[PDB]
Amino acid sequence: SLQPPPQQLIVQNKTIDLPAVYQLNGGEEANPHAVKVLKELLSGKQSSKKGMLISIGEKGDKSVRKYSRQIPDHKEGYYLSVNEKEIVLAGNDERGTYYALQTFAQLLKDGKLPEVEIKDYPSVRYRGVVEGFYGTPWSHQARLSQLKFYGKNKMNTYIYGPKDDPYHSAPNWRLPYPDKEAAQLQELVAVANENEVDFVWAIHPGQDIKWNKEDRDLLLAKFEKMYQLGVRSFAVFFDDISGEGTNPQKQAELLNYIDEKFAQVKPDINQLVMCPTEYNKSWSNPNGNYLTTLGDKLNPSIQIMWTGDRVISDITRDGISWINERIKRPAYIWWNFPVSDYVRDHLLLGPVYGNDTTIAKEMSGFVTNPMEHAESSKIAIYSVASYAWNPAKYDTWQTWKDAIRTILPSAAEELESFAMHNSDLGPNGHGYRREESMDIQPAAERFLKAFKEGKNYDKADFETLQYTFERMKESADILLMNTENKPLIVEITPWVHQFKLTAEMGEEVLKMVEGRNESYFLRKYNHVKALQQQMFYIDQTSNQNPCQPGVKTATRVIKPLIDRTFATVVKFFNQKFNAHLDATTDYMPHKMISNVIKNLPLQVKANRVLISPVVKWAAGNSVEIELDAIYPGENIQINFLEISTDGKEWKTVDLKQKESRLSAGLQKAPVKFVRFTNLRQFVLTIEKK
Ligand SMILES: *CCC(=O)Nc1nc(OCC)c2ccccc2n1
Ligand SMILES: [Ca+2]
Repeated sequence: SLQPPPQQLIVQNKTIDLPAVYQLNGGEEANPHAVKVLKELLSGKQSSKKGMLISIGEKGDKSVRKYSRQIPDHKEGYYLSVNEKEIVLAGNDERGTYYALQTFAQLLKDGKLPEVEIKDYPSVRYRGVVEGFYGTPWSHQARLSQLKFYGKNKMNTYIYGPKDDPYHSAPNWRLPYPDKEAAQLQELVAVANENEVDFVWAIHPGQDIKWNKEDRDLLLAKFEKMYQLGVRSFAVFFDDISGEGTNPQKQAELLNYIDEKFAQVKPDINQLVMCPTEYNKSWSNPNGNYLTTLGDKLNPSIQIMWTGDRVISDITRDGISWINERIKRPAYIWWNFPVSDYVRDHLLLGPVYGNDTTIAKEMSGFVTNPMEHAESSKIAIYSVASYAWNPAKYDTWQTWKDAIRTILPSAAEELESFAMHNSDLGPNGHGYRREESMDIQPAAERFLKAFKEGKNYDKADFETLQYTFERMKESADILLMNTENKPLIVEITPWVHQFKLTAEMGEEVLKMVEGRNESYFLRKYNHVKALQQQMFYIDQTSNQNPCQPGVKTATRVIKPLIDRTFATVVKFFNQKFNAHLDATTDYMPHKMISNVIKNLPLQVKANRVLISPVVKWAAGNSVEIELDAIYPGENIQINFLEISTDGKEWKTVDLKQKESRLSAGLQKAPVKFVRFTNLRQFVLTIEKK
């Protein structure tokens, strides 16, 4: 599967050997980055004045003069030909030549090539990745790896804008990078250039920019320092800010000044891009002219970015028509997937889909905002590269599989098994979801209805569930030990552990359903309870980020199936044997009781213990939380109060107020019980770890 698939391809059912003796024409006149690829591929073979002719060059070079009519007249276009007589690798321009060699490399298998003729070019002018997320920015080693990946997949754009880089954003955007970081950035630029990628350095100054001479000049001096490090494309982002920096006329004037005084004065600046403050339809003022002001005032060579109809959105024909009318140019898409920076407890390893495949002419560019997990994001990146190059031939499912096979050839089926059940976001404030576990969902839902009611489930369905859990454990164990992509495995490991425990829990729960005798059932029950505790421990000790800590996996179908089946089989057991087994599905070491609320589960997040968010609260009614030990208390925050260490001797804590927010410091007071007498928020913070 050539990826991206070329615009035009004609294959014969005929094969030639990569020639043992070859005559190279154009080695000194073609793109040296393409020539390097070709020479690596011909490493074994003999350069002669006789032997099979291989011609490499750009249109205008002597080497490819015979083939000038076959070369597409498109930016980054190429013509590739292999037949028994000769090989031709001819770009319309130097990057096109490089791209011809990336296609050529995929054609070559077991020292053999198909007889083929290809004419190829990208449908979208700028294709790539915006490292534009909140969280731990990609490591330098991760970035190196990404740039090589981009060249292989014909992505020509890498926009550097990690929100947590203080020399990119708040507070130190005005300052030059310190020496260590500057040398790293210089190396990234060099490697980008070697992989035919434009390194676009972005700046995000808007939260405290002053519309005065001093800050204008400081921005330009920072761009100049980045130009000294080799940067030749630049962006200015005004997303996710408030205040004076949101002014569109001033934004447009700044970008125009950058254009006039910098981008028009250097010999070799390529992209100049801005991200607006109103960067999706839902954030656009209905009766405001923010977007029309940018559209009319911004110099027409300057690109304008757009995330779609919402912050997290798929791009439609109606949506892109809507923006294009107002900005007076084709939008440069900023696609917010697989970015997980608002659902940091989930990996998003599913296919890329949802974007209209007929709107290439309506977009200037398409870049993906990835996860902070760089290797894991390659699944989606590979897919976006395929989409943006040839959207008319974009096959979501086959591209997903191809990506996985590319990224982890040694354990591709195991990675697919894992990714199939790690693709949904769970519930979130952006409303954005993806499909997950679709294949087993029918068997899961049939089984669970039959089970709940008074019905024999289908043996096949039970077996499909067993098969799934068995395969999950195989995939987890194989992935954990895989050393072909060690950085990938480091990223996903906490989720792999959680996924394996999920599968184990599933297996034990099905053994509870198979219901042979009382003492066996209880053994399975006790084992499930232990596995629940293990899953709680992973959740509290892994991926303890400040936003959405912990580790969730197989959340759409699998975990709900297991949890519902467990609750049901425990209910039946209690009914049948007059027992009182606990039917709770998530382990929770702390306890809460209430007359009101009563069945809202407690959560533990970092050093917070909280009740899960109209409630009718009678007089003298109370909520009581018992912790599992005595801890020093930090504070209590409540949004519509006593503490103790033994439950008997109490002490009152007076809440302060500002709007609906109630709060009180506890000054390290020992706390085991918290009681309120007479909910968007109920959170105790303790001293932990
Ligand atoms: C958990 C991290 C988080 O919420 N990050 C975040 N930060 C900012 O502000 C940058 C200082 C932000 C602004 C607007 C929208 C979302 C945001 N998320
Ligand atoms: Ca040339």
